[PDB]
Amino acid sequence: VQLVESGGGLVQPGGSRKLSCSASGFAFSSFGMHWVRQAPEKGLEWVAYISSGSGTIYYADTVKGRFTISRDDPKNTLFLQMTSLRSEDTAMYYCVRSIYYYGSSPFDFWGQGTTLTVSSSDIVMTQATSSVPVTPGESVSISCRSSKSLLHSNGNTYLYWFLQRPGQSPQLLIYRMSNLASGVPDRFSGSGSGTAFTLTISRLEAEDVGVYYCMQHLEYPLTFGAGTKLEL
Amino acid sequence: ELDQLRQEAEQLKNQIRDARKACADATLSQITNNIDPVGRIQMRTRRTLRGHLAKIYAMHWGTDSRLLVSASQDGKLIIWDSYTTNKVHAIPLRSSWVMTCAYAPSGNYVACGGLDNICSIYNLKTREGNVRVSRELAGHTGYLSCCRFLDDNQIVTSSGDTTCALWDIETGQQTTTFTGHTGDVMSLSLAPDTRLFVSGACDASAKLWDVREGMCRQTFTGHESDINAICFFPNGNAFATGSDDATCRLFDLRADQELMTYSHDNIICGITSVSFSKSGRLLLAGYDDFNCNVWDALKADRAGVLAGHDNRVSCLGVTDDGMAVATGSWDSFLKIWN
Amino acid sequence: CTLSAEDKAAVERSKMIDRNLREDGEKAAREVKLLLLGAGESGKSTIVKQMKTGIVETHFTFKDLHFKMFDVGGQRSERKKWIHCFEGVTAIIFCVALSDYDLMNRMHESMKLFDSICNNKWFTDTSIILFLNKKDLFEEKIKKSPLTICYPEYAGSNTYEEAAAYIQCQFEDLNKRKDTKEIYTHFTCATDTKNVQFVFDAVTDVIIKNNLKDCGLF
Amino acid sequence: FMVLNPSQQLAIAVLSLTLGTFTVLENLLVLCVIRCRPSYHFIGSLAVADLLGSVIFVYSFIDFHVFHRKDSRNVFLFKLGGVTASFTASVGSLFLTAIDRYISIHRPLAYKRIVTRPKAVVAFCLMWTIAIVIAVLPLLDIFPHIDETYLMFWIGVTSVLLLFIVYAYMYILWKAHSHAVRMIQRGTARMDIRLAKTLVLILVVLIICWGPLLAIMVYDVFGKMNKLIKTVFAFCSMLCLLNSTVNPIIYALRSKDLRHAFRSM
Amino acid sequence: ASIAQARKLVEQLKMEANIDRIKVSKAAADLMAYCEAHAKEDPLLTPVPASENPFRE
Ligand SMILES: COC(=O)[C@@](C)(NC(=O)c1cc(C)n(-c2cccc(C(F)(F)F)c2)n1)c1cccs1
Repeated sequence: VQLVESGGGLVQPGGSRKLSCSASGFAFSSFGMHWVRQAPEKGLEWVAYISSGSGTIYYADTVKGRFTISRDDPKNTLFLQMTSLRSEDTAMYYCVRSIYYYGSSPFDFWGQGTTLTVSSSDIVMTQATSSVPVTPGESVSISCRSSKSLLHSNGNTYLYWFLQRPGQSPQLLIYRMSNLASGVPDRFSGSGSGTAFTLTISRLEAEDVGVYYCMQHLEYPLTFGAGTKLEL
Repeated sequence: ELDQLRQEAEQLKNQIRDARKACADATLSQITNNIDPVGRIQMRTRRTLRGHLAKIYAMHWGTDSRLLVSASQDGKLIIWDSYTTNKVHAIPLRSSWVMTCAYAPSGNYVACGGLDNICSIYNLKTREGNVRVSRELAGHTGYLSCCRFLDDNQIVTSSGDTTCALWDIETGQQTTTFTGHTGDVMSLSLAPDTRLFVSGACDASAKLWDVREGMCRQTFTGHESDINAICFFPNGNAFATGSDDATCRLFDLRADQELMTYSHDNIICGITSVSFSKSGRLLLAGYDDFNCNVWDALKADRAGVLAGHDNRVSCLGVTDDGMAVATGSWDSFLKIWN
Repeated sequence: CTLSAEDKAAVERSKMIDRNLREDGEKAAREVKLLLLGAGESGKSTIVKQMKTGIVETHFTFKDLHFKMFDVGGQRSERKKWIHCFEGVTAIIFCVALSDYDLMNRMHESMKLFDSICNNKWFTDTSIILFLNKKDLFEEKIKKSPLTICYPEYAGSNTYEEAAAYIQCQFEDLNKRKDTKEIYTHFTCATDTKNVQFVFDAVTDVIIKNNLKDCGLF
Repeated sequence: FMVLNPSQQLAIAVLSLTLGTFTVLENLLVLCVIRCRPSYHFIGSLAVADLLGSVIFVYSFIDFHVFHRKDSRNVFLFKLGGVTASFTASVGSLFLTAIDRYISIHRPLAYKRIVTRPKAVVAFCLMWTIAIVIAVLPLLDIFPHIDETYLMFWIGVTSVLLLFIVYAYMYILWKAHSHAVRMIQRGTARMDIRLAKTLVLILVVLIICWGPLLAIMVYDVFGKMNKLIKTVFAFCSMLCLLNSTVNPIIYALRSKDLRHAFRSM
Repeated sequence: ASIAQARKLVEQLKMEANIDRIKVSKAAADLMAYCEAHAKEDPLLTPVPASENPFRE
């Protein structure tokens, strides 16, 4: 499974570019797609969405009238068209896979990213920790908070946990609060209730150094927390 | 000559009959008439699941009491969500002449087979998002009539060439063959402890098999025609059969006799399916005159009727916690009763 | 609306599954479904070869129409347990070899199997196309062996044209369903494409005469 | 105006209690055995369009000529938009069984893949929404408050719903005749002789009930009128009670499906 | 010949004729005790209220 994407470069303000990714095998026509964004030395941020069958299309309130998204389905290629770029558009761009049915696990494969540097009501997530030192072998706990209850009337709590090693793409760890993803060691766990949630690690190894993010998927404009850094 | 067979067979049939008749102290109807009646049972249709375009032959609940699977004579196999009536997967088949399906106990695989003499295995949890094939198991010389899993690697089958079989999915070869019926084998049902299984065939006889030793152990007689359905009591020490004789019967594994018969004069058509409830007090029997009945299993009275189809009801199944009851029929509709 | 953002995307999935499950259902309202029977002689080998382990399926086209044919002879189990799977085929194709009247043990066996399927409770309204094979080898044996070996009550001539016309009356007198279904005999002219055009006419007769019962006109 | 007779207006009461009370007592028993297949909706919307149109008409026509009553431009036309939309909903239903029984012979291979319930349950909802848009439509010689330029509009539409019924049963009686030659001569005179005695009885009851009373209506537009035409339009309008009793003798009883279902009840 | 299948069927009925059996009175009284001990846990026998029944709508 791969997502390989290209484009970018130096753009004079007021210009235009387009971005493009490619899929490999992958059964491309059953997966909804996203574009997620992060600034230099800042947190993550969400942009757009195009469903399976090119029906439901959603956007952010920052990019409502400038950016448009489209799917070229028999050629296995995803598109994003830019118009009238500003200085707030200097960032990275990530193509992200998802599936929605009973029992699935959305947000489980990020691409490798593409640089772009131009010329020169919402649920709010927060987490206070920043660059805590941890001796290996010991247990850690990381927590974030929400301004509204994420538990729904059908029983599900929609909080997702990520991990980002330096130089890598993000990775799914906990896709709904009591469930861990495939390929992830059993020493990770997660619990919480209502509006207070926490991650826990049993026995820290040398490869768990990186930043952590928590995301909500209850009401639609998707919001990430800030960056909690582990250091040794 | 072969006449020396005759005194050995006739004395042993007379010995078994004298052994069973000696331990028949009193019938089940005699000791149970002091118990209170069930009353009247009225159940109603809560869901109705639509989308097949032909007759439905098989159905099996998952183990989390929410998912199920079904197969029709179109080349389709569909996995349903029983709370919201949504479709999760839809699988295209290679042969359209399908008579069986079964769900894995871990909710990870699904199996299917029919007149093409092959049992096929499907994988629901790949890395690409498609359901694929993983194995095709060949070696019977007759149509597959049933199939049930033991774990993620062993499956017991049943075909119309008088032969049951035990398989290994990882290698492909069958490791045990069960012989001894003289007619086509129609059904089977495992045990709760997963070590024994019963089987019913066109001989009007049902046998108890051992899984690890690979041999028959007991045989039960008493029906007058073919046996179409069989089911195992939740204790693990009784079972119930269903025949074209228009009669269900209750047998015993520790007394080796028949206990009670569930018959009524206004029924002249044959039984397609049989299942029990969660406490083992009700017996649900799908019939051929377009409806389904409900029997008190301890006193042989009937308690209710379930009528919703224009055509023959061909499959039914009671869930693992005890909430719902599903039925399928040849007018292509599934209905959940509660 | 009272649905989450996940649960609102789990109904767009279920509505794209029905939109492909319907589009493969009027795709199979075009095709004609035929069953094949007969005893296991060499008569089946000629018919499959000329029209271009449990079930064998053969498909062929003729003047923009699609046929599928189902040989069920390789099963050798109880017939009363799978024969209701074929309720709803258009026409049954039967096969009888003429020359086997003296090998009178074989010819009565084909009359036993024709009589069982013509009067089943599952086939009350199904037409029976009927082929008769080995017409060339039949006139050789009739000059040496009379028809009275097979049928003792034959008061006819024992010439060629008066004996072969006595065979068609015997198969067609077994029908006890005279007011619903019909038999179309055709002698197997094995040289040309006349074999598949009779059979092309036999199915256009039964589709037209089925539509005139659905609109209630008869 | 209302002039027929003082003595010959005293037997239509003895006639319309036995030509209207049968077609109420017959179009109800037909609906007591309907079972249902997707070409029995089109028989339904003429089995009920001759139940409303044969009590409202019987009560209004007994109201006006025999024992008298008067009204104005709102009480009267409430009943004249209530006998019009029940006779042009009995010709629109005869037009749908002759656009259905034409796609059963012209394309027999493709007939159960066109006439489906998504295109046959909405199909009689656009004949009861155009028949009640041409019988309220007068917002604004023999009919009191109706101008002469409106009867040339009702007849000019109801005519061409009777020239696709004397054409869509002269293409069944031709295509199913040349078919009956080819598959008897080579094929193995019995088929188009059991479709030529229940297809002529339809066109001999449809031309002697919409042919006299659509002819006297032309005499009002195309010139003058006289007296003894007004004294005979009151009996020529009793042809509409004749083409309401016999339609469950010609359509619903002439089948084996509705006569197999009749036996077990 | 058929002398092999003659001896094979006698060995089956020899193994089955000497298995142990109990009285049918004790085997019938044990079937009642399971149904009485689990009567509270059966939802189809005693209908639950509409709050926890998950098939209400
Ligand atoms: C002068 O009228 C009448 O006293 C009655 C008895 N009605 C007829 O006599 C009559 C007889 C016939 C055949 N039609 C007819 C049918 C279709 C369309 C039209 C029209 F008016 F729209 F052109 C008219 N009406 C009415 C009484 C209450 C309302 S009407």
